[PDB]
Amino acid sequence: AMYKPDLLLHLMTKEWQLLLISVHGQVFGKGLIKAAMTTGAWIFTGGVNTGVIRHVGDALKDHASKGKICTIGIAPWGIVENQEDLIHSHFEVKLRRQLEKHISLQKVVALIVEVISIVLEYLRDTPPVPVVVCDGSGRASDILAFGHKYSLRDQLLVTQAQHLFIILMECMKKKELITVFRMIDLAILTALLKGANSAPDQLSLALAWNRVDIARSQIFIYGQQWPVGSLEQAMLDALVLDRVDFVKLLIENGVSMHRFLTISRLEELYNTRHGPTLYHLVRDVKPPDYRISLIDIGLVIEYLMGGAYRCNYTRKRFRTLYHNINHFPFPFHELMVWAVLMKRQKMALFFWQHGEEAMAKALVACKLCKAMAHEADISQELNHNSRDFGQLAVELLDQSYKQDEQLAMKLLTYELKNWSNATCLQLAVAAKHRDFIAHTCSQMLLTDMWMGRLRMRKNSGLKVILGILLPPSILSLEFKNGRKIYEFYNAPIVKFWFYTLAYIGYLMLFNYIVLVKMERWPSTQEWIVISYIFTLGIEKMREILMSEPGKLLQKVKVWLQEYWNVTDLIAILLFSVGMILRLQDQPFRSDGRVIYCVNIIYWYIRLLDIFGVNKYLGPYVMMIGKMMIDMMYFVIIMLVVLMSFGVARQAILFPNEEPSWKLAKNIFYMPYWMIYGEVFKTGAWIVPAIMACYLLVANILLVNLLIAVFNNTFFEVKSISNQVWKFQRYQLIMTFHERPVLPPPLIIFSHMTMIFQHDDELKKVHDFEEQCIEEYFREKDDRFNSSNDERIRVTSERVENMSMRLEEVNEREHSMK
Ligand SMILES: CC(=O)[C@H]1CC[C@H]2[C@@H]3CC=C4C[C@@H](OS(=O)(=O)O)CC[C@]4(C)[C@H]3CC[C@]12C
Ligand SMILES: Cc1cc(NC(=O)[C@H](c2ccccc2)N2CCCc3ccccc32)no1
Repeated sequence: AMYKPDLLLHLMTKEWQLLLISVHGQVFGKGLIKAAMTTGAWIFTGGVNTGVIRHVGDALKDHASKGKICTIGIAPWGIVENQEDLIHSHFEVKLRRQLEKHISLQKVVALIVEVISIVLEYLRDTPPVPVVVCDGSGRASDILAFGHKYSLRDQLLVTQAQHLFIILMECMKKKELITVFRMIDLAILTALLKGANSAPDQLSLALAWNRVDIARSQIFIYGQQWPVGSLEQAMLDALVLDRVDFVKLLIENGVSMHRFLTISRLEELYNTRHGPTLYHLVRDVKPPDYRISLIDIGLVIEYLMGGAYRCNYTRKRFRTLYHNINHFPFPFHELMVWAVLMKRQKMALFFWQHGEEAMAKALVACKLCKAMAHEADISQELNHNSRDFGQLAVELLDQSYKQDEQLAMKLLTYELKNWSNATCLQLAVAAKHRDFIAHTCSQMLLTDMWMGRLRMRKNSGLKVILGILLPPSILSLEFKNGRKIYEFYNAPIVKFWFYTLAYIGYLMLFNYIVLVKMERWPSTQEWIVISYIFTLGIEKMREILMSEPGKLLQKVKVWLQEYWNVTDLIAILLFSVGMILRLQDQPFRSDGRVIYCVNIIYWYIRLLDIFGVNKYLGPYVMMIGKMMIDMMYFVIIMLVVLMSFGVARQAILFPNEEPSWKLAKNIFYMPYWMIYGEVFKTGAWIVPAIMACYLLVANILLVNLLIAVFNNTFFEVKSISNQVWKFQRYQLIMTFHERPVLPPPLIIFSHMTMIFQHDDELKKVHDFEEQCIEEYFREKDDRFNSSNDERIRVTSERVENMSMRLEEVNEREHSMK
């Protein structure tokens, strides 16, 4: 601790380097310390520990160490027992007065503990006089009695009398100036507010305090001024600040967000740095302190969302309009987007508590959180923020299904003008939130879509196979379970079976072609295969062409994300090259045949991407994909172990040898029978036997290690494959549904046909969503309040208070008797 108003204050502050509080003289004391610590106002108290300071110090030792409030301790120098030591922290009266005046000057609280003349002089001098009432007897007690009474002279004489009467009259002259204290933080806040004495100034002081509960009492009053313009600035400051209860009070105070929302205000909010990766991300997507506008924010939003996405504000027309009402029809959407952008979670939760199309916003937030984490505390927010948003969306879906299955199904799928017309399912898939898709309602909708118009659900595979095999007879009956045949064909399941059968036929023809013979000119089967590939290429080019979003230049970039499509293109190119080489005479025909012979391997393996649909078949594919990398890593160990012994054995043998580029085969031969025979002057025979035995042991060791590795990996994969399988169904269904009805070799005519061809419900849905969210909040609150842990705490607190009251009442009963 460190030990002429201006000069004295400067000297005291220099050594210590530290409104106002001053004490002149358990729960209340603790509350006062908490208020002082929160405000940070230095407490002016006597420097002598004994007396009132002892009571002050008892509470100070309670929680001072547990901000280090710069309490001011002033005591006479002569009182110091040791002069050398004399020469609380930063350790006369006029100095305090002028220090208070200086503090008040910049854009003054006194507490009495057990004096009256000093209080009166301070009240007269300083414009404010908010003296804190003192329960202890003395001059403060007399002042409090005089203030309450506003008879008195006789009592004062019974308890000098003339001086007391004069002091009481002087206090009455400044009646209501002295702070009234009655059995603490709220009372202190009210006293400080009264001492400060414009409505915007009071609102700013309350916001600075941040005590929403205390601030409400001061702000809440009738016949207030509320000058125009102050409310907007206060709301802007509150939104910039992390305070939430203040914003809620503004909303309940009559402040309209729709009226508040404006382009300039939002731009200033976005470009502000007064708060807790937006800048770096914007710079990368897009210039220090560069003026950020809605256009750039929308552009970075679209960047983060992914390809084939759009934003209502993130569009060229919006940018042109901004460059050239000016009120967002749905301010909550933009506010929530910003709140999640700047990593403000509680405000995002509150905004989501009140909004239209909450489920869509929640899924977008989960997508944004994951994307931000991947692009980039980052691990912490990714695990919590994105997961929490997804869980909220799942809970909302579950509640809606309970309230109404049909309405939940309808809500799941409907165009959103705000979000570039993307349904909830598409957003969930983009976010890869398997939980949302795994829900019963989503699976039911996917099954209904997959079955198409036909309602059959028993022996579906056999029925589809029969319908494909026997159209004219099957279709008429299958329609119940003309137009019936057409709607049967248009169903995705029959398209899937049609494509599967066509692919099987193509495979059989390919096997028959390459496997037998070759001639100068290709046979009919090779022509059929070439037609297959040509039609498939036409289909791929058409699919890319219909992938219009992003224009022609930016359509291929998104379309290229899928690996299987790129592999298909590569295989098509290699097949075409091989076919071209085939018709180049015998010397080139023989060399080119092998290329498209090897090309068959890709087509046989492409069925794996289609074998993930089945419930019992996808786990095998997933396990293979997982174990590929494990085998890759195992190969290194296998080589390191085996090659050493192989090289040693080879070197021991063939002492005289020439390289001839033919040692790799010798080392890598690794024969079992030959080594075993080699196993069974003296040392030259012993050493090779030892080498052979070591190799033989190592082989089986590695084999068993591989077996164990595969078993463990398969178990780990199977623990999750069942849950994972459901996700791919939506992709498959939405893929086959869009595709035309004819097989790949026959869609050539399909393209010809294509060329030849060329609000109350919304209000009800909004009301249902509002009711669902309100019910969710009510249920959450009721369940939490009914928890045993909370009830036990409540009972314990009530018991303590009830017991204390009973004990006090016991003394009264004894006195009465
Ligand atoms: C681990 C091994 O044992 C391998 C790894 C690198 C291999 C070497 C690569 C370079 C050549 C050049 C060649 O000369 S030449 O006239 O035949 O071209 C002879 C063969 C030789 C010496 C190979 C011998 C086997 C290796 C040492
Ligand atoms: C089983 C199975 C295989 C399969 N193969 C196709 O459907 C189709 C195709 C057609 C002829 C030869 C090779 C492949 N192919 C691959 C995947 C889906 C698709 C989408 C647009 C254009 C082509 C295409 N479907 O189920």
